[PDB]
Formats: sequence, C-alpha cells, structure tokens
Amino acid sequence: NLLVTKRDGSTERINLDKIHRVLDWAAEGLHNVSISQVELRSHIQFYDGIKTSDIHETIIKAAADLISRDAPDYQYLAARLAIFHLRKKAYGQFEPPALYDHVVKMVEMGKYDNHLLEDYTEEEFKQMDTFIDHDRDMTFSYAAVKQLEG
Amino acid sequence: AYTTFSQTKNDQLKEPMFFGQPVNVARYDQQKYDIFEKLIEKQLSFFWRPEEVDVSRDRIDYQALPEHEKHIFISNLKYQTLLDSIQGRSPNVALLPLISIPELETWVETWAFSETIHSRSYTHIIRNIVNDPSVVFDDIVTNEQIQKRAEGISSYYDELIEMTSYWHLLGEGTHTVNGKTVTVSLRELKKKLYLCLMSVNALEAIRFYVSFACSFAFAERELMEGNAKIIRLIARDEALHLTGTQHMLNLLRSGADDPEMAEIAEECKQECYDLFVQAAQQEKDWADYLFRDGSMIGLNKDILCQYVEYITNIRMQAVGLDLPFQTRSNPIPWINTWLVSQIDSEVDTDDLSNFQL
Amino acid sequence: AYTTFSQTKNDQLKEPMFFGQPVNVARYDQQKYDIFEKLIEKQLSFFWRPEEVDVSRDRIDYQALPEHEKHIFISNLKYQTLLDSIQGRSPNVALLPLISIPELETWVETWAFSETIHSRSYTHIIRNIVNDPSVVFDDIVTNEQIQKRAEGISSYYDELIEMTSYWHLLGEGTHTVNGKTVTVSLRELKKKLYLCLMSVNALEAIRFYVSFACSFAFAERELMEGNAKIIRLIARDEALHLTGTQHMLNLLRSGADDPEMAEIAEECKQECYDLFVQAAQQEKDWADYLFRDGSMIGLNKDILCQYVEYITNIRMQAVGLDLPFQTRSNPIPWINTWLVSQIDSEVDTDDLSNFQL
Ligand SMILES: Nc1ncnc2c1ncn2[C@H]1C[C@H](O)[C@@H](COP(=O)(O)OP(=O)(O)OP(=O)(O)O)O1
Ligand SMILES: Nc1ncnc2c1ncn2[C@H]1C[C@H](O)[C@@H](COP(=O)(O)OP(=O)(O)OP(=O)(O)O)O1
Ligand SMILES: [Mg+2]
Repeated sequence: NLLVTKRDGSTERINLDKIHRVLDWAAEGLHNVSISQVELRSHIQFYDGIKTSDIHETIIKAAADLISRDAPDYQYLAARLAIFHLRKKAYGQFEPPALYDHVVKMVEMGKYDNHLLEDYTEEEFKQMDTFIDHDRDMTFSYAAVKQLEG
Repeated sequence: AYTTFSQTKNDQLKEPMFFGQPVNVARYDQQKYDIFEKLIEKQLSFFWRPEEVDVSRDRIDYQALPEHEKHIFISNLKYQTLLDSIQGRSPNVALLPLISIPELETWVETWAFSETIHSRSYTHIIRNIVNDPSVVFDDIVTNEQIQKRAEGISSYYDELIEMTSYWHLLGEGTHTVNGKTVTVSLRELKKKLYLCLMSVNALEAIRFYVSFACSFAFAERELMEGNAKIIRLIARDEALHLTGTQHMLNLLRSGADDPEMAEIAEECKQECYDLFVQAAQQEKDWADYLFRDGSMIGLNKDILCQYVEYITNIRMQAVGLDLPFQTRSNPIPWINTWLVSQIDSEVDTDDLSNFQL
Repeated sequence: AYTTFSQTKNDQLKEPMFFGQPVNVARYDQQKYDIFEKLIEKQLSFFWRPEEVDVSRDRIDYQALPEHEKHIFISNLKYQTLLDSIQGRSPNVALLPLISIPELETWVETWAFSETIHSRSYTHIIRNIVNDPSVVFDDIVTNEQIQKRAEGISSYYDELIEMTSYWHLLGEGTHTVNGKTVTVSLRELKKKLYLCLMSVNALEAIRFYVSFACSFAFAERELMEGNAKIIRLIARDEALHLTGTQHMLNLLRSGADDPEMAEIAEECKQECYDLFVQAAQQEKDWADYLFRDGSMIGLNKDILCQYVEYITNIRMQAVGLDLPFQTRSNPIPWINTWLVSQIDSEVDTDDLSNFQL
C-alpha cells in the first residue's frame, strides 16, 4: 500500500515486478548471475515515498560488488544497469535524442563549444547520427561506465 | 513372521541391509556399512532443542509483512509441518521390520527421532508468530495444494507397510485370503522398498530444499530470524537424512548388498525417473501457488522454479538417474551459507662492481 | 489398513490413546494427556552421550576383580545389553501403528531413541573393559542362561505385532486365510496390547532395577565407577520409561480413555498378576546364575532376591495388582542414593526480695 516516487515526480503503488523486469533484462544472456542475489544484496530499505532513482542506484551498487572470479559476468550486468540509469539522468528516457537536437540544446546551454553548429550543417549532423551505434553502450564493463559518468 | 529378538545367532556383518534376519543384539563396535554408524554419530552430535532458540522477535517481523507474504511464509510452514509429520513416524514404521543389520536399524530410529524434534520446532515457531496456532494446524490436513502431495507421498510408505505385513504374516507364495487370491512376492517387496526410498530421497532432498529457499529468503532480509535459526538446524539434519537414503539407494542399485536387487533397481529406473520428475513438477506448481498474489525481494515463481530444476538435477545425479532439466547455475547462491557450515640496508660494492653499464 | 498420514481431519483431543485414527498432523501446542508431553520434555533434557563419561579406570578395576566377580559384572552387563536391545526397536515396532494421539506417538519414539543410547553405552563400556568385545556380544545370543529370558519378553511384543498386522490387513471379523479360519477380534487385540504394556512395565521397573543393584554394588566399593556413572544415567531414563507405561496402563484400566478397555483390563487382571509374579521368579532365577560361582561384599543370591520381592510389590501396587510377596523393608537402602538426583550478669534484688524460702 506504500508509494514510490517516479522520476517525473508522480507516485504509484510499489511493484517489485518492475525490479524483477529490470534485472532480468540486465542479466539476459549472462552466465552465472543471480537476480535474487542482486535484490537481496541491495538490502534496499523501503519507505513510503522512496525515490525510484535512489532505488536503481542501490541495485547497481549491489550488482557491482558481486563481481568475482566465480561470477565475472556481473561486470556486464552492473554495466547494463548503469547505462540504463545514465540514459534517464541525461534524457529522462532510454532512447537518446537526435545528434542535432542534442548539440543544439547543449550549445544553447553553454555546455558544448559554439563551433559545433558553425562547422557542421544539420544535413551533416544527421549523416553522422547514422554512424552512431547506441547498442555499443552494451559492450562496456561496469568499471568503464563508472569512469564515464564520474 | 517378525520377531523383536531373533533366536538364531547370525553373523551380522554378512546380513544384507534389508529382508535378512531381524536384528537381535544391538552392537556398535563393528559395522557392515559404516556410513550409517557415522550418520548416527553426526546426528547425535547435532542434537538441538527448539526452545533453545529465541523466536520472540519473529512475531514483530511477521505482523509487519505484507498480506501476501504472510501467506507465502505460513504456507511453507504448513507444508513443512506436514512433511516432517510424515517423516516423524514413517521411517520407523516402514523400515524397522525390514532392517537386518544393527547400524542401519539404529540409524533409522535416530533419523526418525530427529524428525520429531523438527515437528516440535514447527509447533514452537507457529506458537510464536501467529495468535491462534489452531488456525495453522487445522488447515494442514484439508489444504488442497498440500493434501495432493500429502497422499502421494504417504502412499509409497503405506504400500510398503502393507506388503511387509503380508510378507510377515503369510510368507512368500500364492495365497488365498477370503476367496480372493493374494500373491506375496519378495521381489515385489524389494521393488516397493526401492521405490519408497526413492520417493523419500526426493522428499528430503528436493521438496524440503525448495522449502528451505523460502524460509532463508526471508532471513536474507533479516526477517523471521528466529525461524531461520531453527530451519538452519533442520537443514543440517536434512543433509544427514538424504545422505542416508542416498547410500541405501546406491548400495541397493550397485548390488553390493543383494545381487537380485541390482537387477530390480534397473527395472525401476524409469518409474523412479518419473517419480522425481513428478515431484519437481509438483513443487513448481506449489511455487506457482505461493506467488499468486505477489512476490518478494529475492524470490518469485521464476527464481524458485529455477532452483527446483537446479536442485533436482543434483539429487537425481547422486542416485544414478538421468537429468530431466537443462544444466543451470545456482539461481540462489546465497542459500549455501545456510546449508553448509623494513630494508636490509647492507650493500656490497664488490658484487655491484661486477657490472658493466 | 495403516496409513502414515490419515486423510480425515479429526479432533485429536477426542481420540483414544490407541486403536483410534492413525495420527496425521504432529502438533504439540495441545495434549489430551499432558503426561506424555512432560515425559518428552524431560527425556529431551536428560540427553546424554556415553563417550562423555570417563570409563578408563574401569578396565583396570575389572581385570583386578576375582574371577567370580568378573562373572557377576559381565553377566549383568550381557543381560542389560539384551533387554535394551529389545527395548530399542520394540516400542517403535509394536506401538507406533496403534497410537492415535500425537503426544503419545512422539513419546514412544523418544522413549525408543533414548534406548538406543543405552545400547550404545553398553558397547562403550564393553569395548573399554574387555580385550575382544566379540567374545562378550556373541555370548549374548548363544548363552543358554541368557537367551531363555529373552523369548519371554519378546513374545508379548511379537504377538501384539502379529495381531496388529491382521487387524490392518483384514479388519475385524472372521476370515479364512489359506483354508484355515482366522478371527480378528479388536477386543482380543486390545487385550494383547494391555498384556504387552504390562510385560514392559515389569521389564523396565523390576527387571532392570534388579540389574541396577549389581552395577551400583560395585560402586559402593568404589569399583567400576565409570560403569556406575553410565548406569546411573540409564536409571534416570528408566524412571521416565516406567512412568510412561504406568500412566498408559492406569489410563486404560480406569476406562477414562476407552470404556471398553476397563472391561478388558479386568479379564487380564489374573494374567497380569501371573505375568509380574513370573518376572520376579525369572529374575530370582537369574540371580542364582550370577552367584553360581560366589558372591561379593554387600550382594548375594539372598540379598538380591529380597530386593526382587521388595521392588515387585511396589511396581505391582502402582498398577493396581495384588502384592505377591510378604511386606519387607528395603534390603539395599544404599541404592536410593543412586536412583534419584555467655551469661547476662544483671541481677534484680527487688525480684529476689519478692521470694519466700
Ligand atoms: N512501481 C515501482 N515500485 C518500485 N520500484 C520501481 C517501480 N517502478 C520502477 N521501479 C524501479 C525499477 C528500476 O530498476 C528503477 C528505475 O526505474 P525507471 O523506470 O528508470 O524509473 P521511472 O519508471 O520512475 O522512470 P521512467 O518514467 O523513465 O520509466 O526503479
Ligand atoms: N529492448 C529493450 N531495451 C531496453 N530495455 C528493455 C528492452 N526490453 C525490455 N526492457 C526492460 C528495461 C526496463 O527495465 C523495462 C521497461 O522499462 P520502463 O519503461 O521503466 O518500464 P517500467 O516497468 O518502469 O514501467 P513504467 O516505466 O511504465 O512505470 O523493460
Ligand atoms: Mg519506468
């Protein structure tokens, strides 16, 4: 009967199936990992109004510390969980925006260099968006992803 | 005819495990198969009482559980009470009249006794988490999801006890009992024993360990920890129990004890395989019932069903049966923690001088 | 037909001790007769192991004994091994299919289990005083002076086990089994149960206590004290055991549990009297064999036979049987210690003046 606080501020009833779905996705294709281990090692302390973004960061830490010689594939489970969390932090969703739409907003915010818009045209930016393979974020290890966001 | 003290002086070391001369003198200075003497010594060393465990804090944890998790916990407790209720009396009733070596006789009696401690501890746990224990106990016999497997498990025991009575009352041969013809085959009795032990092995090595997953999954959340200490003690005995049945089954299957038995064990291989597969399917269905109203952190239908397939392959391999499920890594690795216990500053310039930069 | 888990949901508090519905669920939150629940709790608290007792000094004392005292000790030990060999398996085999309330079922298995500890302690003592235990054990079955008394006790068990199998396989009624007619009477089965419990009561409360006198007579002379330490623990259990059979017998005899049984108990009253009297004569006969080659300080044929008659009157009176021997004071009172745990210088001249010499 308790409520979790979603990323957009709204709330809904706590559903552990949401957590099972995320972990089953992150453990897909991996060998010798355990959804149950990640949930139990999280020691996640629920309370009414718990932020859903803090919940996810907990299971990333838990899966990251399970990296061992006997279970080396946790380096990919924790990485896939970390990429997922990092997509939401920057975009609010999973799919990244277009390369042009992003550079426009970022140069406008002063976070990117001004020359990106001057030296490349929108037709050129869309052509490089076809080069991008956003599925290559699924080939990182957890140590790589933490150095990326860090 | 069974006798509590057989008059014949038999060399107990040459008797078989079953169907030989009834044990007369109970001596423990020598053994034919010393595996059972070790099981006795180890079970006697594990002696524990339920009251010596603090379970008072568990009531707080139980009442704070979600409504469907009270059900998950209390259903696994009703099922546990039923299995170890059967296991309290059955090895004594079903095996003692057949045993013919003293070490196996005494082990079965120690095995059975240790099961009554489990039954007493379930009364201990129940009396400390629920308000009216009668609510839990009265549901055990009528429960639909339980009584299906309850009557199936007890049947292997009941049938072995019945054939044993005919074999003792009438002996081997074709008999007539009130008109109807009754055939008493020792080979058919040896077949009902082997099937029973197989059913008991699946009962204690698969059915209970699926239950262990439920009890210990709550403990990984630091909930029901008084229960977890008792279930941990039970799990330590349960490892001794299934080891006993494994050695019995393998000694019968390998024909070391009875040349006839090695052949009979092969005639049952398909029936025994179906026996284990049915047990594994029954527990997966039981898992489907536990999580019908929701799951919990670390355990759902998938996780528990994966452990059913995982532990079944392990148990069936130990008794020489074909693996019915795909190879799989342990889906709940956390359960294993519950089932097993300056500068040497001296310089030598001459040695350094032997150098060319 | 016996079932290890009866399908009927029955109020166990209203079932009789025996011959009711076979126990299904094993619960201990309630009892019909709480005497058996207390006996379980008390037996579990007395749990001891033989190896935790120092018996190393006993080999030296034994080898230093006179030859006829070696005979007394080792004969009383062989007889002890024989009796508790029967007692290890018999309560489990003969009573478990008949019991219909859970507290009595668990007590019988606990009772039996504690007897296997006795059987193991006899092996412990034997293996630590003699050089080849095989010589001691093999003589238990072959010695004609010993095995004679074995068949008297085992018969009451064997006959109850046989009638029980017929009552389960055929049910009550007149049957024909391979031509010959076989009548199964529940009243005759209740009669074989009551007679059996009477035989066990005389075994554990008279026969063994005669043996206790021998073990403790060596201890009063500070000899075989490691044996005496174990026998004292065994006697502490034996006091619980005979209390169980007394309570069963008295509940059956008064008809509080089963009115039909009050009738049957009266039809056996003469058989029970002769049963107890015979046991005393057999133990007096056994005493003649112990001292066939001589006596020792504090114990001879006369002394031990007086204790047989002394202890028999007490036991028979406890179950409503007539006293067969003359009244006598305890001939060995030392055994009871083993079978239980400035002058006030002030003067008043005025008071003295108020005087008349
Ligand atoms: N109802 C819920 N109760 C508990 N945990 C939840 C719930 N829904 C999602 N989670 C968990 C699963 C994820 O591992 C973690 C992050 O979820 P995520 O889907 O990124 O948050 P969200 O659903 O609030 O944002 P978005 O709108 O982007 O989906 O939160
Ligand atoms: N092809 C895929 N790529 C990435 N993630 C996937 C894919 N298929 C399934 N998933 C997983 C990732 C998420 O954990 C889950 C869906 O994420 P999300 O939109 O957050 O749903 P949710 O369970 O949080 O519901 P909601 O967001 O509506 O509350 O499914
Ligand atoms: Mg979401």
